[PDB]
Amino acid sequence: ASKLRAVLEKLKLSRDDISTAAGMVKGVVDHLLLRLKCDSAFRGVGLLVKISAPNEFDVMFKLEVPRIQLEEYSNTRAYYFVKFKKENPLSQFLEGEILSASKMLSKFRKIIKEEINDIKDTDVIMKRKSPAVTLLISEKISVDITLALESKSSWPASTQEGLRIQNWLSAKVRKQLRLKPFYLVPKHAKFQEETWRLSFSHIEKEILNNHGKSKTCCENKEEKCCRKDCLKLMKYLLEQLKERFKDKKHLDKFSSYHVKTAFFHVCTQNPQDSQWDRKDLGLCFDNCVTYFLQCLRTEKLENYFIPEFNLFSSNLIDKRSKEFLTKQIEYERNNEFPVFDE
Ligand SMILES: [Zn+2]
Repeated sequence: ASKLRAVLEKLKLSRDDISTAAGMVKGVVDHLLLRLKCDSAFRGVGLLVKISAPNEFDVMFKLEVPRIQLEEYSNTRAYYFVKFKKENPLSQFLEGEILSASKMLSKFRKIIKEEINDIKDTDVIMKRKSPAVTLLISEKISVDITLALESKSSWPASTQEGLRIQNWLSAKVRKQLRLKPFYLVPKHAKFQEETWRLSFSHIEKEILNNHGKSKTCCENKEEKCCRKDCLKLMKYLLEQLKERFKDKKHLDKFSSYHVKTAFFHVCTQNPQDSQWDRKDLGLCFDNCVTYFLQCLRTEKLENYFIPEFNLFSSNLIDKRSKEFLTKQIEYERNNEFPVFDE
C-alpha cells in the first residue's frame, strides 16, 4: 500500500513535460480542423489513454447530424445503422437510406492526406488501419484521429438501464447527463457493414472529473479521495502484465477500456466518499482488483452505459484468454503485486 504510493509517484511525471508535445499536437489538429471546415460534408466539425505512453494522443472529431434515425444492428445493443427523416450536406454519403461508414471515412482520410502531404514544413506521416487515422509528428509523437457523429436526440433505448449513478452522483445528475448529446463512431461488429457504435467518452470524462458524492471532493485538503488513483493503478496493472506477457500475446485482447469500465462499476458499488478515503488506498485498490477478477471469472463486463453489451463475451474475447488473465491477476493479488516492485 506504500508500494502502491511509490508506483503513483513514479507515474506522475507529466507536469510541463507534456506541455510541449501537446503544443505540437494542438498545432497539427487545429490546422486539420479548419481545412475540414472548408468541405460541405465537414461544416460542423469540431473537437470533442495509455497512462504510460505520454507521446500517444487521442482526439475525436465530432460532426453535428440532425434528423437522425437509428436502426439497431441485429440486437447487438451497441451497434446501429444511421438513417434520416430538406437535404443534409451529408446526403453525399448515402448508400440506400443507410449512411455509409466506409464512404465517409475515405473522403475524411483523403482530405487529411492532402493537408499532411501538402504541408510538410513541420514533417508528418499518416498510417492507417474505428480509429481511421494515426499521424506521426516528428519522432514518435502519434495522435489517433476518430470521426464521430453527434446526435442531440434522446439516447437510444439500449441505454435505458445504464449509467447507474443514482446512489453515487444522484438521480438529478443522471438526468442532466442524459440530456447531453451522444456520439457514434464507425465500427463493425464481429463481419463488415456500415454500422456505427455508441460512444459516451465525454460523459465518462465528466464523471471522472466530478466524481464525488460531495460536490467539493477534490477541492480541499479534507476531501481527497483515492478514486482516480485506483483507476491509474488498475490501468498500470494491465499495461505491465500485457508488456510482460507479450512474447505469446495471451493478453492482446484486453484494454484500458475494460479496466475503466470495471472501475466505474465499483464506483456504483461504493458510492460514499468515505469508501475511497486516501488512508485506505490499499483496500480501495483491492476492491477494484477483486471486482475485475469477478468479471473475468464470470465472463461478464457490462458496458457501463449499455448493460446488455457484454465486453467479455466469448464472441469478443475467448475463454482461454480470460482464464489466463484471471490466473495472473490472482497471482499478483496473492503476492502483494510483485509486478509493482523495483
Ligand atoms: Zn475525490
